[PDB]
Amino acid sequence: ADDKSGKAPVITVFDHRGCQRGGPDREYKGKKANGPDDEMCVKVQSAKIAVSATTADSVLQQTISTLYRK
Amino acid sequence: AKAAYVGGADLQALKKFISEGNKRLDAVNSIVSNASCIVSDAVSGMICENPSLISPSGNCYTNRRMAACLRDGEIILRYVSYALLSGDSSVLEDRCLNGLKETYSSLGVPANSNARAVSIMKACAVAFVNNTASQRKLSTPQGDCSALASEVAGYFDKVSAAIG
Amino acid sequence: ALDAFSKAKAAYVGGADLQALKKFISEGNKRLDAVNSIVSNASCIVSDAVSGMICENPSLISPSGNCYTNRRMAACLRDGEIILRYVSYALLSGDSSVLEDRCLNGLKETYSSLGVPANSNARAVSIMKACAVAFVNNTASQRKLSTPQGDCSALASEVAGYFDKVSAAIG
Amino acid sequence: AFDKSAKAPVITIFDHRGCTAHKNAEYKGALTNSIDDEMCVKVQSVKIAVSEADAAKKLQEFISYEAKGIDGAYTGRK
Ligand SMILES: *[C@@H](C)C1=C(C)C(=O)N/C1=C\c1[nH]c(/C=C2\N=C(C[C@H]3NC(=O)C(C=C)=C3C)C(C)=C2/C=C/C(=O)O)c(CCC(=O)O)c1C
Ligand SMILES: *[C@@H](C)C1=C(C)C(=O)N/C1=C\c1[nH]c(/C=C2\N=C(C[C@H]3NC(=O)C(C=C)=C3C)C(C)=C2/C=C/C(=O)O)c(CCC(=O)O)c1C
Ligand SMILES: *[C@@H](C)[C@H]1/C(=C/C2=NC(=C\c3[nH]c(C[C@H]4NC(=O)C(C=C)=C4C)c(C)c3/C=C/C(=O)O)/C(CCC(=O)O)=C2C)NC(=O)[C@@H]1C
Ligand SMILES: *[C@@H](C)[C@H]1/C(=C/C2=NC(=C\c3[nH]c(C[C@H]4NC(=O)C(C=C)=C4C)c(C)c3/C=C/C(=O)O)/C(CCC(=O)O)=C2C)NC(=O)[C@@H]1C
Ligand SMILES: *[C@H](C)C1=C(C)[C@@H](Cc2[nH]c(/C=C3N=C(/C=C4\NC(=O)[C@H](C)[C@H]4[C@@H](*)C)C(C)=C\3CCC(=O)O)c(/C=C/C(=O)O)c2C)NC1=O
Ligand SMILES: *[C@H](C)C1=C(C)[C@@H](Cc2[nH]c(/C=C3N=C(/C=C4\NC(=O)[C@H](C)[C@H]4[C@@H](*)C)C(C)=C\3CCC(=O)O)c(/C=C/C(=O)O)c2C)NC1=O
Ligand SMILES: *[C@H](C)[C@H]1/C(=C/C2=NC(=C\c3[nH]c(C[C@H]4NC(=O)C(C=C)=C4C)c(C)c3CCC(=O)O)/C(CCC(=O)O)=C2C)NC(=O)[C@@H]1C
Ligand SMILES: *[C@H](C)[C@H]1/C(=C/C2=NC(=C\c3[nH]c(C[C@H]4NC(=O)C(C=C)=C4C)c(C)c3CCC(=O)O)/C(CCC(=O)O)=C2C)NC(=O)[C@@H]1C
Repeated sequence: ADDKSGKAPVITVFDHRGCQRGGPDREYKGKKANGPDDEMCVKVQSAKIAVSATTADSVLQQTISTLYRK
Repeated sequence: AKAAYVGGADLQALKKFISEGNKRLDAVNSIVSNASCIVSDAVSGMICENPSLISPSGNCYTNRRMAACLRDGEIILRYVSYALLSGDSSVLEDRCLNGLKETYSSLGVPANSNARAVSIMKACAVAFVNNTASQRKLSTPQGDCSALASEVAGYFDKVSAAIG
Repeated sequence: ALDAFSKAKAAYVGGADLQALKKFISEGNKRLDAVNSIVSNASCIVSDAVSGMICENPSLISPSGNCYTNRRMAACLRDGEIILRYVSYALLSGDSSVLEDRCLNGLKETYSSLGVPANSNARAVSIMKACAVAFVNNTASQRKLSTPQGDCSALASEVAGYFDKVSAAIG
Repeated sequence: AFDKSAKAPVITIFDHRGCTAHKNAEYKGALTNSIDDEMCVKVQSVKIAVSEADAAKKLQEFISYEAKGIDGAYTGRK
């Protein structure tokens, strides 16, 4: 059952083949593939999902102007 | 709360475990990289087809309600993206859908409107996965992702059934 | 053309005032549709332009890039929105007086002293321009507003010219 | 010269022909007995703001360098 925490899995996909990051790739802690998979990475983190008042106001303001009409 | 990272050898192995690994991660990428747009468009479309949702008696009235609704849309979208990453719906059903209809019934969150919000997010996701745009408008190699599109569509259908 | 809202409080123009306003700007009905097709897609236009600026120059969010840190990205996303909205008011009023006086004048000097990269700003503005033109002619992928079928190429050219004034000012 | 206040004109177009569910009390001027009574242009000067938390969400989307929708040529790189 859901825990009502408001959290969800945030996935970030890094297909960074050919990238010169200018700094080390230290996030992935496992072993190297010795191939292009060493330039790509997936990040998954359970995080509280939060929506600002500005965003909510923005969606309203861009929705109220397109309501179905006669 | 600590983030997990899957690259190099671990990522090599992962793409041996899930089907169509490379395409599958492109599919996930196309959704999460457009997450805020998918969620806002679905909520906006839910409302434009039913303006009473933002009338004083509607369930999206006030910034507080709108934000909670946009938040829920993102929670659901993200659990669907994790189902696509994983290749099954187990976590989606257990951590998101199970108990959710009962929650919405006690809060009075309208089921007819959630049904439409979910179907629009589904339409977004299918279009990004089964993207028929020209090669010059794609960041990925043009190919057939119809199986992944049907799979993600199925995950949305499980959302719809759970809170329908 | 008419700068009609130069006067905190919101202004509301409907009924008789609106009937008159549409006579004071050229192609009143079409113009309001054109403005609406842009403003109703404002969040996507800005996000697409800033993302496209970044995906063409990934180093912008590297530690030495001008969009590095949440504070800087927020300022850039904000500026993109500010510029788009002044352009939308130029299209509503039918001229660029407010666009120049209240947005563009002195803006290049500000970006120069801050080190905001002009070549990257140019691409953000160029992408927003491409979005707006497609929304005016209703050729974007999303077409959520319904209009009677007609030719709005003059209005599309007009809004394109407003974006060109932005590009010339901060280029 | 602009005043660095981050204020900008926010336009809201209300083409609400047929919408009797909302009583048109915002516009206070004269009416026409025509569809123009059912439409309204709203303009307001608003301080444009983006929170750092919201900017972090956009960064999370952009950092793939493949955050693009259906429209537009793919001009990005890695
Ligand atoms: C190439 C696209 C690029 C240029 C050119 C540039 O100037 N900056 C570039 C990329 C970039 N990467 C990050 C941050 C992260 N990169 C990864 C993937 C990387 N890390 C690993 O351990 C592995 C191993 C296979 C890879 C391929 C990750 C996981 C990053 C951060 C995750 C997080 O939780 O924040 C950035 C952001 C700024 C920085 O360099 O830290 C850029 C700009
Ligand atoms: C019809 C689209 C509709 C249904 C059906 C429904 O349930 N709610 C609907 C519309 C709606 N309108 C507003 C608020 C505003 N509407 C206008 C334009 C309106 N007001 C006028 O004076 C005139 C012309 C003389 C018209 C055409 C404006 C300016 C509104 C408020 C702006 C502001 O700054 O607050 C809403 C929001 C909730 C409400 O009823 O107040 C809805 C949902
Ligand atoms: C449907 C999903 C879309 C599509 C995708 C597609 N991708 C293909 C090949 C491919 N994609 C990646 C990146 C992927 N792999 C990763 O590890 C990660 C990030 C961690 C991502 C993102 C790679 C590396 C590859 C190919 C590698 C290789 O050596 O071949 C293909 C080609 C077929 C295939 O390889 O399976 C397709 C197709 N194409 C579409 O048209 C839609 C929009
Ligand atoms: C380019 C912009 C697109 C286009 C527009 C178009 N609109 C037309 C007629 C029309 N539009 C409105 C809504 C408008 N009027 C308002 O007061 C407001 C909101 C306050 C909006 C929004 C109306 C009411 C009308 C018609 C009024 C009438 O009594 O006839 C037309 C027809 C030509 C014309 O009327 O000038 C066009 C054309 N059509 C397109 O195909 C492109 C994408
Ligand atoms: C109110 C008048 C109203 C709207 C608001 C809009 C809502 C809506 N949107 C769709 C279908 C898709 N929306 C997508 C979103 C994006 N595309 C992009 O390029 C950016 C990144 C995203 C944010 C705008 C996508 C990809 C969709 C799939 C293609 C398509 O257009 O169908 C729908 C469709 C519902 C359905 O198919 O049942 C709606 C209702 N439409 C409105 O009327
Ligand atoms: C980084 C990977 C990257 C991008 C992000 C993208 C930048 C880019 N976008 C365009 C052209 C248009 N973008 C539009 C935005 C939307 N269309 C919709 O339906 C939703 C609601 C809006 C937000 C996503 C529109 C309407 C465009 C015009 C039509 C078209 O297909 O071009 C361009 C084009 C520049 C040019 O034409 O020279 C770019 C570069 N591309 C990336 O690589
Ligand atoms: C948007 C498409 C909807 C809509 C959504 C609203 N939800 C509101 C409160 C709420 N939502 C949840 C479920 C959410 N939390 C989780 O942990 C998970 C999954 C892990 C999910 C999917 C909960 C538990 C709650 C109550 C506590 C809270 O707010 O966090 C809400 C406000 C309710 C109120 O003010 O009475 C809204 C408006 N509303 C709509 O009209 C459409 C259909
Ligand atoms: C995004 C496409 C850009 C980019 C933008 C940045 N701007 C930064 C600070 C800044 N911007 C303005 C102009 C803005 N304020 C106004 O009142 C008006 C018009 C009415 C506009 C157009 C000002 C005055 C300032 C300084 C004060 C402030 O931040 O509010 C900024 C941070 C600079 C820093 O702290 O180092 C950024 C990142 N940056 C990019 O890389 C792209 C090209």
